[PDB]
Amino acid sequence: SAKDVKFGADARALMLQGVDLLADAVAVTMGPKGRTVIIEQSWGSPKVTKDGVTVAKSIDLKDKYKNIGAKLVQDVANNTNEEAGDGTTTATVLARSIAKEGFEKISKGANPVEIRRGVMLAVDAVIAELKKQSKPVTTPEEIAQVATISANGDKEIGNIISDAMKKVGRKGVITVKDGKTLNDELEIIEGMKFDRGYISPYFINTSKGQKCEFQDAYVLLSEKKISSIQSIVPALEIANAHRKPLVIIAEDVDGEALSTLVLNRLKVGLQVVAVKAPGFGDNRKNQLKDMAIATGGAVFGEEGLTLNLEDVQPHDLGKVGEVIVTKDDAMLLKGKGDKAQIEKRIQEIIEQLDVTTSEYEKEKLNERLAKLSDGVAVLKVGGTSDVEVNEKKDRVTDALNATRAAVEEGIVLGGGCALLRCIPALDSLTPANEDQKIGIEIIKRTLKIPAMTIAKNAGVEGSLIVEKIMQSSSEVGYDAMAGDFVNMVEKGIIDPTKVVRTALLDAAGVASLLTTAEVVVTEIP
Amino acid sequence: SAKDVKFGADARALMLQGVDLLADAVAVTMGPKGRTVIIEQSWGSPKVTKDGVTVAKSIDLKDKYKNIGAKLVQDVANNTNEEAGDGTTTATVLARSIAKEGFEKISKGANPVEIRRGVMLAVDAVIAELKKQSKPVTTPEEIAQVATISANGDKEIGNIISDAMKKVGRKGVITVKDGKTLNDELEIIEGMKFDRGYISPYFINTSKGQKCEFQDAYVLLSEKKISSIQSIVPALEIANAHRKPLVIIAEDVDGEALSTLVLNRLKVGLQVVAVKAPGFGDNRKNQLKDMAIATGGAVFGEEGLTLNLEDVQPHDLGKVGEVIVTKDDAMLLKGKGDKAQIEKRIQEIIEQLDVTTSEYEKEKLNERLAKLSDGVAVLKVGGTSDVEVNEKKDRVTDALNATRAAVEEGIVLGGGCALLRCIPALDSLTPANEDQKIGIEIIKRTLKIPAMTIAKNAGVEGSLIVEKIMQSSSEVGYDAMAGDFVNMVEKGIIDPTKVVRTALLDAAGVASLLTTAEVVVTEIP
Amino acid sequence: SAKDVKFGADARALMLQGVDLLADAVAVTMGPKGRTVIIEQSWGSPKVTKDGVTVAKSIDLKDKYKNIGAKLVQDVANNTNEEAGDGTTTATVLARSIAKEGFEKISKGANPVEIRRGVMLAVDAVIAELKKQSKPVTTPEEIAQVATISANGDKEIGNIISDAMKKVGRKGVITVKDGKTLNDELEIIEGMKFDRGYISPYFINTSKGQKCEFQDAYVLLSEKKISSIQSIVPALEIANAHRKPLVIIAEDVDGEALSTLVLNRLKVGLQVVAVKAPGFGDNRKNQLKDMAIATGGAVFGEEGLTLNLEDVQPHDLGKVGEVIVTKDDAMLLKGKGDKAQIEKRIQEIIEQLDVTTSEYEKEKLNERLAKLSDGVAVLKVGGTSDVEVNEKKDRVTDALNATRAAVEEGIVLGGGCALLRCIPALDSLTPANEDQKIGIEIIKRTLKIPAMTIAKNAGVEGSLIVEKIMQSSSEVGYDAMAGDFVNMVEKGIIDPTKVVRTALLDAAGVASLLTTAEVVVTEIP
Repeated sequence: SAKDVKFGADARALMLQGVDLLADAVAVTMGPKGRTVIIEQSWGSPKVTKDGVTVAKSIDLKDKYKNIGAKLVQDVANNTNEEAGDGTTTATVLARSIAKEGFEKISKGANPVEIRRGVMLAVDAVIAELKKQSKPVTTPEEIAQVATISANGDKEIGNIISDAMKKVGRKGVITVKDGKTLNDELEIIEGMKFDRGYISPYFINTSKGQKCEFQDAYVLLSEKKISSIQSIVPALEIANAHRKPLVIIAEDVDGEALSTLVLNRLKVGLQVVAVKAPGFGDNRKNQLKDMAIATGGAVFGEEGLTLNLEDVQPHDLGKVGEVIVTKDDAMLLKGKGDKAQIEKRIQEIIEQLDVTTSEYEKEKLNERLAKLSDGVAVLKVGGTSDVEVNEKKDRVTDALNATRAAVEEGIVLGGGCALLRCIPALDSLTPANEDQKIGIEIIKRTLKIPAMTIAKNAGVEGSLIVEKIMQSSSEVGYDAMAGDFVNMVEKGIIDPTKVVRTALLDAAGVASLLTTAEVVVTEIP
Repeated sequence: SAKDVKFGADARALMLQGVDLLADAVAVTMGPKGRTVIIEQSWGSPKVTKDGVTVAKSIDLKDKYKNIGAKLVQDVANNTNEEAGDGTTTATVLARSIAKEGFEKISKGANPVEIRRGVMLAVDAVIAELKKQSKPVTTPEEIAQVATISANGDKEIGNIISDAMKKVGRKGVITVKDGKTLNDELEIIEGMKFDRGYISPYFINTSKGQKCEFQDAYVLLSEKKISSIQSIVPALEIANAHRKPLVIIAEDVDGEALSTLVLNRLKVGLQVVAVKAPGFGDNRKNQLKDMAIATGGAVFGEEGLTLNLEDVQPHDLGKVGEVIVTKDDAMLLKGKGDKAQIEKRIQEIIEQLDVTTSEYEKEKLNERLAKLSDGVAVLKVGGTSDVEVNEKKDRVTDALNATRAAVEEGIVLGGGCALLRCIPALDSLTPANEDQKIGIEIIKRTLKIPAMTIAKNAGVEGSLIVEKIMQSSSEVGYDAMAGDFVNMVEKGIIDPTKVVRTALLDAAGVASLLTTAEVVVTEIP
Repeated sequence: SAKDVKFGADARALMLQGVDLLADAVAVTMGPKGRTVIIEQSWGSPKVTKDGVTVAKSIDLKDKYKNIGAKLVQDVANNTNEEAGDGTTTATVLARSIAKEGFEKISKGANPVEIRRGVMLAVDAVIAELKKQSKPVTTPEEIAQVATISANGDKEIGNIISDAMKKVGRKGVITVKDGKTLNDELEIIEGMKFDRGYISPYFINTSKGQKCEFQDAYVLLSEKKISSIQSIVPALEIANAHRKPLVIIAEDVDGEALSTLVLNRLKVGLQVVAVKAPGFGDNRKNQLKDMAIATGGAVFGEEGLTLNLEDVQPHDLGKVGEVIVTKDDAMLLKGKGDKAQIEKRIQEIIEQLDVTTSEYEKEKLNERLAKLSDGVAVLKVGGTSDVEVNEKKDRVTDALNATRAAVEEGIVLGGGCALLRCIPALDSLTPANEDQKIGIEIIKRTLKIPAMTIAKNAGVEGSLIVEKIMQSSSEVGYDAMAGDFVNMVEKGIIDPTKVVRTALLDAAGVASLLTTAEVVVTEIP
């Protein structure tokens, strides 16, 4: 198709006008004093939301250059940083600020490459200082405190979260379930969670949950790749005859088999899902064998054992309690099989760990062992009514994700004051040229933007607030909920340092991309 | 359809405005300091690329004359020069420069034919000087050094590349495969590669690979041409019975048979590919016999032996380990058959080489022998994860192609300084008329364009850099990565001379075409 | 449909504006220094061509009057003169020049019919002088020289061409074939070529060849016309049983039978073609009998012998080696049957020639005898690679056609100098009125136009070149390849007189038509 091509600033400026709107659409929905946005629904009543991620995912500009600039910011900000609600908003606002400053300085006649180098130097120095000043959370008391803080002060949520972390471990797997009671409880069961999400984006069992859900599902495991490979119908024979659903784990599925399964799920909606293998090579084979033993099945590789997908049998396949599949993550719960076989496999893994000496091999064997010997914690969140347990479950999931992010890398002052404590680290850096100095100045100016934005959302003048925070000590910041200079860490206004670091990294990357792009090609309307 | 016809400069000028955009779309993306280009995608997020070939293949102008000028540059530049990423970019930029200078000189009253004569004289002189100054690479340590240089300084990639080129030979066949391990390894197997690509451009099996992939496939060989010839269904009978795929090799396939196969591939996607024959006449018959012996099959020519496509049998056809098909190239790996038969065929080829005396016949028998006695090297590139092994495989393929191009025609200073050393050769040339002198001047001016463009991408002023390189010695050039005048050859900034020569040839050809065209006819909108 | 009608010059001028473009599109592609034309292909890369016939066949104007003028020139120029590449270009350029001069003189108040009479008188005088000036080609040395000259100095092509001509005859039948070897060879086989082309324009077996090709095909012959006559399916029964193709020769095929065969050709593409009978009446019957005896079949006329198309049998029809069908020409090779029957028929034809005395009857019997007693020469052109043998075959065909045209009517100076030697013959002609004198002047001015055009393509000033040629002797002209006044006949710059005469005749005819037309009626848009 015919294309229109724009060079130099005449393109970048256009792209900039496409991000400002997005920034202005999301900059207002950050901080505890976040305002509201009215999303228009073509079919029903307008939605009222105060979530940055939803607002960012909602808008879509009209002009091609503005649209591609907005999409460039959206994709990276939402995908790379998605754990926390402010994680994406901070990324978008910071990226807009850095891009605007860089474009304004470039228009004077500075070198874009040296400006980008100075920006990256300043960002690296800021991140180093942030890693230095990030205090860790490593005690059950501290874990409980951070869980309560991240749960808006709910004591029981923090208590059960800390209990789960203590029972399973910081490296353990925790999920939530409907309690069907008046008091949330904790359970530990046999589980198998790996980091391979669904292969079919259209494969979503639960429309509301953004997730795939099945229970008491049989499982087929084959080392060989089953992409575009037919004759899976024999499995579907018992999948329909026996009411239980089925999960197929392969190297990959694509082509004929994927098209047939996706069409049957779209039209008929049969209950068979498929995903990829967790490991690599011999590690993948061993992990598949471990999973088959944990489920009572067997790997259907043609090598060695004589077993293929051509014929299936009820006791040949494995039995698991329930299968959950989502983005980047999938899990099986309450597997079956011979428990003596489980003990033998665990002892074999233990002896392999003993005999092995390589660090990588020891780590892989440790992961394979801890997948089975350790269990999965399910948080049966309960309450009087379903519409109440749903909100409680959402709050529990939010608190659990926030506390896991906090324990992974530590905590820092919340409310946008985390970055305001890294400005002093910019004096140490020395620039080779003037353009790198200008990049340092740009990052120094943009470090204070989230605090100004939170203050503006709260209504107080941003400049006075940031000046007071900078001139004061390094322990107190500004609380917008109470609107005063308070001791953040004791008052319970903190954020995980992983979120802040990832937001700064994403903003720096996208700003560099938008300030170094030279040619934009867009399809003609 | 109604046509609009433009004569003289009023057409050429239009055509010129077509190429300038293309040049400006690719001139930025050359050099180690290459900027980025944002390709609009109608379905997803915009693509960010710094590859010259992709950017050139992306754009498509709207006006008919500009579009056809851009397509004229695109087709030749991409097709004739495709080995290296900078080859096509250099071709396009040089072609634009020469065409612009030629049009400007022609507009003042010069003779286009006597201008093109001078341009071609200067280009031939420059290429002669380049061939003179091209230092060769013919030692294993030199091959290792050039492989490491072309792999951005990766020592192990260079080591394994040199090991392959030593265990198979400089003129041998090397491919890459997934290692499924933590260390890249080398293997030598029985192979059969010939220079006939796929007959069906819509026969791309692996969508991501731009290639046709099959494993453990039977093979049918027939001397007679099987275009528009039905009754290939009997082969499809066992192709459906035995899940193995099948490859047909004929004189050509076209008409009814091609249409049936292409519709079955588009809709049903059966695993039967077809390709042409490698040889010619007696050579074709002997090569088909050699391939059948290497696979255990037989040529299905009706002459002599009584065998046709009407009836097939499982042991009548040959068996090969894997079939790889791509553009201009195809190969079969791990063939089968009687090894004593292979020995007898090799001995008969040796005796034919002994008895024969003609140079062409001796060369043909040498090629036929080396296609069987020698093996194919597969580089099992491995790593921790699928993405890591994919990126490593891409890097290995890039390094292998670059080092093969280097060994084929030597190496020369990279960074666009290769052509800057050929300007002195333009003093020897003497023009018969003034127009040939003006052509000499045009080529002299355009020789310094790639270096100026690389400097401009790096940000430094082009004129100062090229003047410094011209006035300095003949051993040092400009490094954009470090941004200083350094000794290129030991610093590891080199390019194969084949790429530079092909780029100059293509640019000269397309520039002559665009500066000598008189009538342009384009369909009415 | 509603029609717009234009009278007088207001129409002719419009038509003229539609031929100038065509002339300007083809005038640049003539002479050895022919420039290039960029045809726009709606589906792929633009085509670069330097063929006058292709450019003329490409363009198509938009305005109705201009379009019909261009089509008027195109149809006559291409259809009546298509043997040589310059044969059509010279026709179009000369026709445009004569039409323009005639219209300009008519606008002043001249009488169109007397102007046309003067133009025709001048053209006839020029053609008579040209036929006087022609040098015959009637010796094998001259045949070899002209074959080498027409093959751009290729010695082996000329040698094999002369061998074919002197082995078969001056008016013998020669075709080309793929040699499948490194050396072109000559073969003589039994053949039957007649001057009846394919009946169905859509019937084109070889898409690339502009020809119909079949091998080892049976043949049906019937004296009675088989237009719109069904029950030809009995022949198709064995045409499907035996994979051999089939050719029908009848009086004509039209209506139901033609429609059925053509729809099966586009849809199913069965290998049965049909053509018209060669002769007329008694001659047609005798020629069909000769063809049947040469193929072993029989004519299916119901008179006398009892045989019809209702039932067919394998030995009832004739067997021939291969059937070639093209425009205006069809031919069979390697017929079968009783060789003693062939001898008896030849002796019967000899005795009929002996007894007969009429000149026309003797000529017809001589043609019928020489069809069978003489053979057909096939030139197996060969080479290393298919893309090489294709170009070699094209060059061989071009040289063969050029040398046959040269031997048919002699040769004359090439490079457009042939017509410049006929200007002196215009002094002998005396016009009755002033308008015929003006027509003489018009033809005198237009005789020099091809020389001006060739010089302009070469870039040298046309007027100086033509003045030098006119003032010099009658043996030397201007060579554009070397750009100097050289002795054409020895240097090898000649063209057949047939091409020049036909081009002049066609140009005169079309110019008279475009300068005498009074009313133009064109459908409303």
